[PDB]
Amino acid sequence: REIVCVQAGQCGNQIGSKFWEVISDEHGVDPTGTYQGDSDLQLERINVYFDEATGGRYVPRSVLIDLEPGTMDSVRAGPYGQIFRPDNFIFGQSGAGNNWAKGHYTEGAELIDSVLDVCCKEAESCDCLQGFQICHSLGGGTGSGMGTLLISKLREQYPDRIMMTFSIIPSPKVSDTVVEPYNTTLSVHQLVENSDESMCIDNEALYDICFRTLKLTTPTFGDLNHLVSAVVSGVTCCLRFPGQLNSDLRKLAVNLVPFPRLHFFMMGFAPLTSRGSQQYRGLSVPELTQQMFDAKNMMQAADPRHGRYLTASALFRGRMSTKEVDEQMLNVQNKNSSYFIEWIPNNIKSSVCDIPPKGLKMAVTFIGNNTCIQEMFRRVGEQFTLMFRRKAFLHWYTGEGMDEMEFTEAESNMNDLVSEYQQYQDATIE
Amino acid sequence: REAICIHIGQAGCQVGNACWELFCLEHGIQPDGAMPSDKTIGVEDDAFNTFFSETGAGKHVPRAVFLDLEPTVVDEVRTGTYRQLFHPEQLISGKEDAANNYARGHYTIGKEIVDLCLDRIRKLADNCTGLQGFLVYHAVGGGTGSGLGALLLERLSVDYGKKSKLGYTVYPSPQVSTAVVEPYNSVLSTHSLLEHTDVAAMLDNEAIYDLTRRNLDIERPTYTNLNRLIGQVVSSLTASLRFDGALNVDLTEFQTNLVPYPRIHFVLTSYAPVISAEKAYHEQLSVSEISNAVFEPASMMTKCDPRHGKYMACCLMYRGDVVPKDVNAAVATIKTKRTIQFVDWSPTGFKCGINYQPPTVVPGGDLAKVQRAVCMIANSTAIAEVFARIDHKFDLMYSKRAFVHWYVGEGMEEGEFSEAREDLAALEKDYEEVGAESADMD
Amino acid sequence: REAICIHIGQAGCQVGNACWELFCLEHGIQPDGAMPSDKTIGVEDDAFNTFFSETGAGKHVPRAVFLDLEPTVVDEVRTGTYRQLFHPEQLISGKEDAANNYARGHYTIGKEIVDLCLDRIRKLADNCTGLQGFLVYHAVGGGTGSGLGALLLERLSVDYGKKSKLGYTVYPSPQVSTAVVEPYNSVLSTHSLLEHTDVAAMLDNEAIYDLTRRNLDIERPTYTNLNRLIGQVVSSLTASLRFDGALNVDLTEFQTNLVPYPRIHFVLTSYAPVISAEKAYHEQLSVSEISNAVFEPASMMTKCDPRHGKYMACCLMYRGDVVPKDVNAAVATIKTKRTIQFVDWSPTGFKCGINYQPPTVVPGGDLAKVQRAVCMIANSTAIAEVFARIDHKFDLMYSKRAFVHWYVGEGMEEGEFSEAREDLAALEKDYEEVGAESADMD
Amino acid sequence: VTPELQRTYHRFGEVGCTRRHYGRARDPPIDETFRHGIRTEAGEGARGCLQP
Amino acid sequence: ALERYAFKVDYCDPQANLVRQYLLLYFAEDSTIEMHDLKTKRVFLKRCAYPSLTPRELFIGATVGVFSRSLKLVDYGDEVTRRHFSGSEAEFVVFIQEGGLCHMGSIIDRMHTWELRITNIRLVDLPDSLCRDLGVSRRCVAILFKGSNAIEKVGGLSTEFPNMTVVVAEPSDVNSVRGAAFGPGGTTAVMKNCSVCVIKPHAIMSGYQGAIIQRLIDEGFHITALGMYSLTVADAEDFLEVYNGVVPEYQRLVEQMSSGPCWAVQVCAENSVSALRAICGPHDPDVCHVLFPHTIRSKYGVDRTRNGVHCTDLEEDAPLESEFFFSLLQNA
Ligand SMILES: Nc1nc2c(ncn2[C@@H]2O[C@H](COP(=O)(O)OP(=O)(O)OP(=O)(O)O)[C@@H](O)[C@H]2O)c(=O)[nH]1
Ligand SMILES: Nc1nc2c(ncn2[C@@H]2O[C@H](COP(=O)(O)OP(=O)(O)OP(=O)(O)O)[C@@H](O)[C@H]2O)c(=O)[nH]1
Ligand SMILES: Nc1nc2c(ncn2[C@@H]2O[C@H](COP(=O)(O)OP(=O)(O)O)[C@@H](O)[C@H]2O)c(=O)[nH]1
Ligand SMILES: [Mg+2]
Ligand SMILES: [Mg+2]
Repeated sequence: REIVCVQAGQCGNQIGSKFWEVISDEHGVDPTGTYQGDSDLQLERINVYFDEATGGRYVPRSVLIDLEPGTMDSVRAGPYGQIFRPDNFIFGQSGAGNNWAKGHYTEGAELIDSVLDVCCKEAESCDCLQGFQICHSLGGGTGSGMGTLLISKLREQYPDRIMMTFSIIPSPKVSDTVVEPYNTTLSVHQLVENSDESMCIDNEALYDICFRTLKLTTPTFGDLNHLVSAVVSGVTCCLRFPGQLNSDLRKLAVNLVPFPRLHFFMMGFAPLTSRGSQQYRGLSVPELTQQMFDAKNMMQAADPRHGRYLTASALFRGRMSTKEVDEQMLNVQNKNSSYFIEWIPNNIKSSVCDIPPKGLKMAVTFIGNNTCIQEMFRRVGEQFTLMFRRKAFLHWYTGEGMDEMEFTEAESNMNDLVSEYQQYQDATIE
Repeated sequence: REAICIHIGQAGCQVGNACWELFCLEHGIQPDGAMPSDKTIGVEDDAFNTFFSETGAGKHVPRAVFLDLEPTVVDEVRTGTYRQLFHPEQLISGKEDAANNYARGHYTIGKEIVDLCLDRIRKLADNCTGLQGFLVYHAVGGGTGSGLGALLLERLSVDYGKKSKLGYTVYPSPQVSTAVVEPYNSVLSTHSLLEHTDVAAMLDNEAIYDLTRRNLDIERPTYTNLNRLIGQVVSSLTASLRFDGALNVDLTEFQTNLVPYPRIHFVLTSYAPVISAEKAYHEQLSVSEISNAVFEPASMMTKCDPRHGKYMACCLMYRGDVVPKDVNAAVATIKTKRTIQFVDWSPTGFKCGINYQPPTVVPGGDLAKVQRAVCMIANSTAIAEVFARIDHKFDLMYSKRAFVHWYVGEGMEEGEFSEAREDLAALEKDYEEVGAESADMD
Repeated sequence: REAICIHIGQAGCQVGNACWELFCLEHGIQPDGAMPSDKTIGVEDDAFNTFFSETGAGKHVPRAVFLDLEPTVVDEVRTGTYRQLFHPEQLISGKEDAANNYARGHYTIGKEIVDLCLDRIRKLADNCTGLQGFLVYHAVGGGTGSGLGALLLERLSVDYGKKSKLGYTVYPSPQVSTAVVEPYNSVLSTHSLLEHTDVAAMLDNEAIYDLTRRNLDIERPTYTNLNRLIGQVVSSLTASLRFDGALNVDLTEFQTNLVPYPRIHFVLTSYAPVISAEKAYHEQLSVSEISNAVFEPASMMTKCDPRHGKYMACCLMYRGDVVPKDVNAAVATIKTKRTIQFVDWSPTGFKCGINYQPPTVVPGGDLAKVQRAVCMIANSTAIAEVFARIDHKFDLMYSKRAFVHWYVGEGMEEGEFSEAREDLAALEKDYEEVGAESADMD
Repeated sequence: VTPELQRTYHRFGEVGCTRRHYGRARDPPIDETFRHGIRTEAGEGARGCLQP
Repeated sequence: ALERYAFKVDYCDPQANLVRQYLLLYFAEDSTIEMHDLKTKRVFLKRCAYPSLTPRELFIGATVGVFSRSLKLVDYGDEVTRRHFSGSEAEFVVFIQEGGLCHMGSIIDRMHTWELRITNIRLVDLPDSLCRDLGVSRRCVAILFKGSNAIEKVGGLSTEFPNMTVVVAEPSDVNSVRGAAFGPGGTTAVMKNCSVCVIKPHAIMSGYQGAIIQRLIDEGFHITALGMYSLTVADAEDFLEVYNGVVPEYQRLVEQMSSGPCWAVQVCAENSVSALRAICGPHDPDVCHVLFPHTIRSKYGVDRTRNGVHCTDLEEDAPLESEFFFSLLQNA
C-alpha cells in the first residue's frame, strides 16, 4: 500500500527535503541509498515509500516540479539530495512571477504533460496504489497554479484513489507578498472541488510553537519544515508498522468527514517540550492528551474555543493500555461537552501503533475538524474584497487572459464554504 | 539571469564607471578582464553571468554599451585604467554634442547614430539564453540624454517588445540648477518616458549632497561620491539575481508587486547604513535600527517629503546576515507607526527579499564595513510635488517663448511643448485621483 | 531598567561631567569605553545596562545627550578626557547663547535646535525595552536652561506621555546671586515646570558651600566640589536600580509615596556622612548617628529651615552595610522627637531602602572612604518661603518693568509676566491650604 | 607650506574626504579591515527537541 | 594560514564498483566545506557547516568521512595549496636503537605532536653493511616520515631522549634503507604463543597510536613484530571471516578496514590472548564507559565499528592472523 508524493514550488520542495530526511532516518537509509538499519521491522514495509534500485540502493517515489531551477538545484545539492532519481526533476526556464494566471494558464499547460507522464509511469508500476500526497503553498505563484492544475488532472485520472494535500496559507500578521489574497482565493476554490482531504498550516502558529513551547532563541525555516515533516510522517505510520488497532487513510476519511465539503482539518503533535524542561516531566497518556487538546499545540491561528468539534482523530504510537486511551477520550468529551456537536454520540476515533518515532517513548498526532477554520478564510476574503473593489493589481492577471468573472465565482464559492461551516456551528437538534 | 546595461550621455557614463568598478570588485575580475592566475580551481561558477560573458580563453567582458555624442568621456574610458575590460566596438562616440537641445539629439544627430546602437544591442541579445530586462542610466536635463534616450527607448520597445525596461534617471534638482533650459528638456523627456518604461527610479543631486553632509562627514562632496552611492544601490537591487538567499526576487516580481496601474510606475529609492568608519565603532547596527532608518526622510536620495502623501507599495531588500523573523518584527513595528500611512486599498503593503552576500568595500570609498544593509524602493503619491515645480518653471519660461527659437529652428513644432505639458498635467491628475478614498458609506 | 539622561546648558553639563565620571568609575568602564583588561571571558552581569549599552565589539557607550546653544562647554567635552566615551551625535551645539533671555531660548533660538534634540532622544528611546524615566539636569537662572528646558520638557511630555520625568535643578540662591535677571527667568521657568515635571529636587549653591565649609575642611570651594556632591546624590538615588539589596525602590514607588496631590511635587535633598579623611579614621559611622544627621539643617543641600513647616513624606535611602533592625530602630528614635513634626493626615511618614553597594572613592576626590551612607528626600511645606521670597524680588523689579524691553523685543508679551506671577501665587496658596489643619471640624 | 597642526585647525578640509574633529587628530588612526555590527546568535535546533 | 584549501578526492563506490572523482574545498574562516563534480561540472554540495573536519587533517594521502562517504585525498587541485605544500614532500628516516624500544611509544607521540606524518614503519634487523655505515644497532625500528620543517623539528629528539635516535637526511642513504628495511623479505614474528593487535585507520588518522603502544609496553607485554599494511576489500573480508553472521556490523567493519592503512602489532606474554582481550576491553564502548573505564576502547572508541583496536578472540587463530599479517601481506 504505497503512496506517491508530489512536491511543488519553493515551500513544497523545502518541506519535502526535510520529510525525506525524516523518513530515511526512520527506516535507516543512508544518504548514499544503502540500507544501514538495525531492525527487520524497518525493511518489511520499505516498499510503501521507496522503490528498489539494483544492488543495495533504494529510491524515493517522488516527483519534483518547479518553474525556475534554483530551488531544485539547491535540493539536489543538499546532503540527502542524491537519493532522488534524476529523471524525476522537471523544471522550466522562467519564473511564475508570483502570478496565479501565469502559473495556471501559460507555462503550466506547457510543462504539465511531462509531469503527468512521470506520475503515470510511477503509478502504473505499483502493485496496488494508495492515495497521492502533495505539498505546496496557496499564497505563491507556481505552487498555487500548477498544484491545483495537477490535482485536477490526477483527480480525473484516479477518481477511486485518495487525494491528500498539505498546504501552507498566508497569514495577515507577517506577509511576504502583496498579492496573496487573489492566489489564495482561486486556490481554495480549486481545492474544495478537487480534494478529498486538505490539511492547513499557518506560519504564525509555527513561530508561536517555536518561541513559546520550544523556547528556541533563533528558529529557522528548517525548524518549521521539520515540525510539518513530523506530522506528515506521523499520519501515515499505521500504513507501515504493526499495531493493536490498525488504521488507514480511507478509514480516517470515513470517520472524519460527515458531508463531502467539510474536509478541512487542523494538525498538532504532542510531545513538544524544551530540553531544559524534559528532565521535569515524564510522558503519559493523560499528559499527551492535555497537550493534544491545548490550542497552544495547534498549527493554525484559529482557536478551538470559538467553535465546536464535529469529529477528531488521534493516532497513538507506543506501548500503552487501551483502557486508559478510551477513558481519557471519554473524560475529555464529557467534561467539555459544550464544545462537541451533540447529534453525534462519539466524536473521537483512537488508534494505537506499537512502534514510536526514534528517541521518543510515545507520540500522538491529532487531526481535528472544527468550524473555527471559517475565521481564517473570512480574513482572506476581507483582504480580497478590499483589493478587488479598486482593481488594485488586476491588469497583470487580465493580461495573462483571465476574465473578471472567475474572481466573482471564486469569492462566491469561498463565501459559501464559510456559510456552510457557520450554519452547523449555530444550530439546534430540533 | 542576464541583464543588459545601456549608458547614455555624461551622467550615465560616469555613473557606469562606478557601477562596473563595483561589479568587478564584487565578483573579483581584475581590471584587465582576467582572474588571478593562482585562484583558479578547475570548475568556475555562474554568478558573473548576470553581468559578464567569458571568452574561450577565459577573459571576462561585460554586457554593456557606452553611448555618447561627444567623444571626450568615451575617450576617457578608452584611455583610462579600464581600457582592456570593454570591447572597443561597444564604446560608440559621435562627433558633436546635442548642445542642450532635445530636438538636436532626437531629430538631427541621434538619427544617424541610433542604428549602430540597435546593431550592438542585437549582437548582444543574440548571445543570450535568458535575457530578463534592460537597465538604463541617463540624465534628463541635457540634450543628448533626453533626446537620444527617448529615441532609443522607443526603438527598443518596438523591436524587443515585452522585455522589461528599468530606468535610473537624474532629475533636475528643485533649487540647485546647472543650465537654463533644464525644464524644457525634462518635460519633453518625461513625455516619452511615460509611455516606454516599466519602472522609473528618481534621483536628486541635492538630496545626495545633503545625505553625504549629514551622515558622512564630507564638507566638499563631488560627483564620484554620488556615483558610488548609485552604484551601490544598483548592486543591491541586482544582488537578488546573483547570489543564494532565503527569499529571492526576480525582476518581474518588482514590477508585479510595485506597479498597481500601468501609469503609476515612478518610485523612490533609499539606502540605510550610509555611515563613516569613526561613527561605526560607536553604534551597533541591528536590523530594527536600519529598518527604522530607511523610513526617515534624512535617508532619501530624492528631495521629496513622504509625509505629504500615502504609500502604495514598499519593496524592502535585505542583504547580508539577516534572519526573516527580524524582518517580520521590524515591518510590524513600522506598520505600528502613526506617521507612516498606507492607502486603504493596499493592506499587504510590503514585499521582502533576503540575500546572504554582504555589501562590498571599495578601496577609495567612504562607507564603513558593515555586516548587513537594507535598500528600499517604494511607490508614493508624494512624487506629484516633484512634477508640479518643474511645470511651474516651464510655465514661467513658456509665457514669453524664452528660448523656443532654438527648438523650432532645430526642427520641432511649437505645438509639441503644449502636448507634453498637457500629458504631465494628466499625470499629476492621475496621482491626485489614485490617492482618494471612496465608498466610505456602506 | 533603562534611564535616559538629558543635560541642558552650562550647569547641567558641568554637573553631567561629574556624574558620568562617577558612574564610569563605579562600574569600571575605562575612559575610552572598555572593560578591565584582566578579564578574558564574556560579560556576565547586567548592572551596567541602566546607563550604558555595549556594541558588538564590546565598547560601552552612555545613555546621554548634551544640549547647549554655545559651543565652549561641549567643545571642552569633545577635547577633554572622556572624548572617546560619547558618540559625536550626542554632543549637540548651537552657534550663539540665549544671553540670559528666556525669550531668546524659548522663541527665537531654541526653536531651531529643538527638533534635533527630539530626534536624538527618539533614537535613544527606540533602543530600549523597559524605559522607566528621564533624568534632566538644568539651572533655571540662565536663559538657555530656562527657555530650552521648558520647550523640551513640553515636547517630551506630549510625545512620550505617561513615562516619568525627574528633574535635578540648581535654583537661584536666596542671597547669593550671579546675574541681575535671575528673578524673571526663575518665575517664568517655574510656570512651565509646574505643569511639566513629575518630581523637582531643590538645590541652592549657598547650602553646598556652607556644607563644604562646615563639615569638610575646605576654605575655598569651587564648582567641581559641588558637582561631585551632586553626582554622589544622583548615584545614591539610582543605585536602587543597579545593585542587589534587601528593600529595592523603583522610580514609580517614589512617585506613589512622595506625592500626595498632583501639584505637591517639589522635594528637599540631604546627605549624611559628608566627612573628611582625617576625621573618618577616628570614628565609626553607625546608622543611628547618621539618621540623626540627615535631619539636622547643617546636612541639607538647600537653604531652607524645616522647623518652619511640617513634613508630609520622607524617603530614606541607606546604602552599604546596614541591617533592617537598625533602620527600624533609627526611624523609631526619630519619630519621638518634638522638633520634628508630621502633618496629622500622614501617620506612616517614612519609606526605607537598603542597598549593599558602599559609596565609591574618586582618586582626586575630597570625600573620605566610609562603610555606609544614607540619603534623604522629603516633601515639606517649608519650600513655600523660598518661592514667596523669589516672588517678592519679582514684585520689586516688575512694578516698574525695569528690564522688560529685552524680553518684549525678543518676542514675548508683557502679559506673560503677570500670568506666571499669578500661577506661582496660586502655588503659594496651595502650600497654605494643604498645611491647614482639618480635624478641628467634628 | 601650510604646517600640519594649522592644517588640522583649518575650517575646510580636502575635497571629497572625511575629516576628523580637531580634538581627535592626535589619536592613533582607525582600523578599516574590521567589519562592524552585532553577530546574530544562531544556535541549537528543533531536531534536538523532536528527537532527543 | 590559508583562506581556502582545494583537493581532489576519489570515492570507491561499492554499488557501482567504479572510482569517482570530486573536488573538495575547505573555507578556514568559518569551517564550511563544498564539493563539486569534475566529470559533470556541477555542484555536489553547498557550503554547509561541518565541525568534525579540521585543517590539521588535510594532507595528501589522508582519508576523511563526509556524510558516510570515505574520501581519499589524491592531488592538489589548486596552485595556492601546491605552493603552501611546496615543502613537506621529502622523506626522511629516524631509527630507534635497542635502548629506545622501551620509549618508542613516547617517540611516536612526540612525532605526532610535531605535525609529522608517518608514511611507513617497521621493526626490522638490518644487514651488517648498513649497520656499520649508518651507525645503528642490529635490531631497530625504522620510521619513514614527512612534514613541514622536518629536520629542525626532529633535532629535539637528541635532548629529550639521549642516545637512542639516529636521524638520516641524505637521499642516497634513504634510498638504501628503503630498499633494505622495507619491501619483501623476512619477518621477526614468532609462530606460537603470540597475539595480534590491530590499530584501525580512524585511530591512525586521529593519532592515538603512540599512546596505545606505550600502554602495551607499560602493562608488561613484549612487542615481537610491527608494521603497517594497506588492506584491499578482499583482504579485509578474508581477515574477518569468523565475524560473519556473528556481529551485526560486519560490512561496516569491512569498509572501515579497507578505508586506509592500518598498523598491526604482535604481543607475547603469559596467556597472551586472554591478557590482551582483558586489556583491550569488551567490543562495545558503551559497556566500557560504565563498567570498564580504564580500558583502551573506552578512551579510543566511539561505537562498535570504530572501537579503536582489534584483538584476537579465539586462541586457535593467533598464528593464523600472525601469518596473514607478517608473511602473506609482507612477502607478496
Ligand atoms: N549625479 C551626477 N549628475 C551628473 C553627472 N554629470 C552630470 N550630471 C547632471 O546632469 C545634468 C547635466 O546633464 P548632462 O549629462 O551633462 O547632459 P548630456 O547628456 O551630456 O547632454 P549634452 O549636453 O547635449 O551632451 C546636470 O543636472 C548635472 O548636474 C554625474 O556624473 N553624476
Ligand atoms: N553647581 C554648579 N552651578 C553652576 C555652575 N555653573 C553655573 N552654575 C549656576 O547656574 C546658574 C547660572 O546658569 P547658567 O548655566 O550659567 O545659565 P546657562 O545655561 O549658561 O544659560 P545662558 O546664560 O543663556 O547660556 C547660577 O546660579 C550659577 O551659580 C557649575 O558649574 N556648577
Ligand atoms: N514553512 C515554510 N514556508 C515557506 C518556506 N519557503 C517559503 N515559505 C513561505 O511561502 C510563501 C512564499 O511562497 P513561494 O513558495 O515562494 O511561492 P512560489 O513562488 O509559487 O513558489 C511565503 O509566505 C514564505 O514565507 C519554507 O521552507 N517553509
Ligand atoms: Mg554631453
Ligand atoms: Mg551659558
